[PDB]
This record gives sequence, structure tokens and C-alpha cells, in this order.
Amino acid sequence: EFYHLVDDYGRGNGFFDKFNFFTGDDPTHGYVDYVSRDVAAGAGLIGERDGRTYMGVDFTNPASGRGRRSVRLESKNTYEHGLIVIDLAHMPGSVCGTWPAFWTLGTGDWPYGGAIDIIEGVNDNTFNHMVLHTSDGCTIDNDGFTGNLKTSNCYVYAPGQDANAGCGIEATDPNSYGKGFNSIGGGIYATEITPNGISIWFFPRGSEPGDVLGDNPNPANWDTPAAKFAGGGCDWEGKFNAQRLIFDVTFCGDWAGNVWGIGGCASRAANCVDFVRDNPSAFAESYWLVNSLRVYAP
Repeated sequence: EFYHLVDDYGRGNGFFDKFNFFTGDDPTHGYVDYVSRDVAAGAGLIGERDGRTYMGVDFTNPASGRGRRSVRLESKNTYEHGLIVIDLAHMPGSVCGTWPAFWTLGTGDWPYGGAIDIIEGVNDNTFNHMVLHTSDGCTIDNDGFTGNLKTSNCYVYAPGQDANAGCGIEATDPNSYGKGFNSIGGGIYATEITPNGISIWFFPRGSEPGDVLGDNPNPANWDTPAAKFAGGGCDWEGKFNAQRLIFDVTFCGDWAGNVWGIGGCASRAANCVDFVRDNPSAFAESYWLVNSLRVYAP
């Protein structure tokens, strides 16, 4: 009557089979070494934990080569419109030097297909950042959400663009990300993509609507979203094409590495790379633990 399931991603190997593992150099120039599925499994970076799907980074070995070992999974299936609901028992922590992201990326050359960052942050961030990335000609309005809008222009390369490289809204619940989020047993992030805009809701563990995990979720009746990206300043239908789901954790790089020295992690090491290379144990909390990932369509 409102939305129907188009994909339940399951768990474990069945879940992994639905993604391609990216092993190229990090597009955001981080100190990371994205490894293949076989290598990741051999290093304990992916697996199943009591029925939940685990995706993490190397928190054992001093790093070498391209950087600290991690994985970047990109879905084989793509969606032009729909509702993506992820129930997470855990997400990468608020760890200095890290830059985790659960997001979507359109087809074609970046940023022409658009991109939607659902869960994202850097270093010791407390609040989740929800950010879109588009080509020029896409700005957002100020209403319909509970978060704090930080940037209004989604064009990645706009004139005085923020380090978030897009139009971002910051959550106001400190349990929306990292440490706080893990401390409460996680929660659910629901993202709706329509021809008129994108909305993202965050439900801390136990507060989610009774229909968000079922077979007919209906966002029209949910409380105000944490972020809403809409308005006449953007062609929402044309700026985003078929999106693939992505899980990753990179380190340092364009955002985390560039703001390292001016933030709360500055005293940990002269620069981000030194820290990530020499302190493997610092990254134990940098993992995703999925209860369920389901995509729906109207």
C-alpha cells in the first residue's frame, strides 16, 4: 500500500555475494588499503557475529603499503528511487584518524550521478553528518528536518565549499554516530529517495516506528526526519541516477587527514598518517555490525 520490499540483503556470505569489493586506491586519497574479499576474510575484517554481518578494519598490525587494511563494499544492484533501511547493532566508532561511511553513489562519472552520505563522520566526531554530492545547480531549503544544516549547496566543487564537499545537515542527537551510537546498541537509519527530494531518519535503538522493519513501511507517518534535502533549487530527479549502496572505512585523506591538525585528535600525533600507521589497537571499534539491510520501492 505504501512501499514493498525489493531487496533483503540477508547476512554473512549471502550478504557479501551481493556486493563487489573495491580494491582500487582510495578515491578520497586516504591512508587505506582496500583489500579483496578473500584477504579481508583471512584477516578477520569480514564475517558473521551471532547472526549479524561484520565489516571492520585491521586493528592488529602496524600499517604498510597504501595504508591500514579495510574494505569498501559496493552493491551490485542499484536503485533510482526507494527507501533504504539499515538496522545496525554497531557502526565504526568515533576514532581519531578514521572516516567511515554508509552511503550511495550514482552511476557514471563523479559527481554527475549524485551521491548520498547516510552515515558519515571523521576522527572524534560526535554527531552524524548527512551530506549529498552533486554536479552544479543543486541547493537545499532550510525546513522539514531536526538536524542543523551546515552547507546548502550540493555542488561538490562550489566556490567556498566546506570540507564535507557537499550540502550537509548535522544530527543533533549525540547517539547518532560513533561512540554514543554504539553505547546504546545502535539503531536504524532510513533513507527515502523520491523525484522531489531525499529524507533521512535516525531512530535510536528501541524508538523506531513499528513498521520500519516490516513489509510495508510508511514514512509519511514518521516523526520529522533528522535531514531533508529538498526545494526548488535542485532538479532532484535529474541530479541523481541509479544509486548503489556502499560501506567503507577509510583513514586520513581529503577530509579526516586534512582537518586532523586543527581538531581534537591533533595532540595524538603530528599528523594523521603517523597515528593510523603506528597505533593499530586504536581501531578496534571501527566496525559495522548489521542486523538487517532492506531496500523498498513505492
